Amino acid sequence: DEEILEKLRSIVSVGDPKKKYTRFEKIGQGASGTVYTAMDVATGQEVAIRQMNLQQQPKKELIINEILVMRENKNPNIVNYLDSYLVGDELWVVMEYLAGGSLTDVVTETCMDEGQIAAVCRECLQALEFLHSNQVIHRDIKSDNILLGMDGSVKLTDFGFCAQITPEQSKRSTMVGTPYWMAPEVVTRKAYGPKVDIWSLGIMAIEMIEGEPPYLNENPLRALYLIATNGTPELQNPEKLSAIFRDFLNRCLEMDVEKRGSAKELIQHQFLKIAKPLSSLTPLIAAAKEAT
Ligand SMILES: Nc1ncnc2c1ncn2[C@@H]1O[C@H](COP(=O)(O)OP(=O)(O)OP(=O)(O)O)[C@@H](O)[C@H]1O
Ligand SMILES: [Mg+2]
Ligand SMILES: [Mg+2]
Repeated sequence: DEEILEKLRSIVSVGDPKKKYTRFEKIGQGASGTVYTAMDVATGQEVAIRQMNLQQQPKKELIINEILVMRENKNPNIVNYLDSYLVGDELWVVMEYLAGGSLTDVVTETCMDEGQIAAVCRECLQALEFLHSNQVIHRDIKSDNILLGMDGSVKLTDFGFCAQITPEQSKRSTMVGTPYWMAPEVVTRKAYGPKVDIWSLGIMAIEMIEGEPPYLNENPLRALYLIATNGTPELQNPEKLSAIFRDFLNRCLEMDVEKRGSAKELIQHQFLKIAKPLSSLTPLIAAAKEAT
């Protein structure tokens, strides 16, 4: 851990961020550290700062991996990592603040139309194609990790579970996902590849249609058995959906990994071309924020 802390020291900016940020507002406090909203004293930019007590953190190497991945994989559809600091045992990670809450807020509080869903799926797919082409699998894709700007900007967060693969080693085994969003091969096979993120996107699309992933009310172990054996989840009112959307869903939620679309393939899908401007999400985001 002397080694790990020293590695962290080389990554972070020097000194105390306490001078550099003002008006901290706690917006989270659980497990992964404390998250605050705050203002960059210099720029006026509003930021989100996660604070972690390192001696409490079980697996520090994952946090190191998270920061390195964020630093070197900047993208308009990924929440911007701005800076980090280490003050004794206290690690600070500073992110851009997304004032629009999360996709979960939206899908639980409002009712998205197909044009709005196509826009969100597109932005998510842009992040995934980029990540997968840089040999990064996110592994925990879910509506909670999709953060929104008031302008309808869609951005991926939470790189604590990501895998850095190779063209040589395309496959991973570690169990890191969230059960309801997990692709079947995660539990039915010894290993899995980047297309687990595509399946998770499929389940998010279902969240946007129906308000929840399949099996949400089941215990996660029961759910996992259902995912593993039932395969392609069933829809409540399939006939209410456009043919193009249904096709898109089917490509994401193929049981046969080889048959499931890759990010690069799905980017070309015609469902995405019905996308409304991202700005159309603003009213839902505003309503969700209020209700929330
Ligand atoms: N960059 C950010 N901008 C705006 N809000 C954020 C940002 N990062 C995190 N949050 C919000 O702060 C809260 C705490 O986030 P946290 O890191 O605990 O993730 P989480 O979604 O709570 O995951 P967990 O299941 O680990 O609690 C969440 O409501 C999250 O949406
Ligand atoms: Mg999360
Ligand atoms: Mg998170």
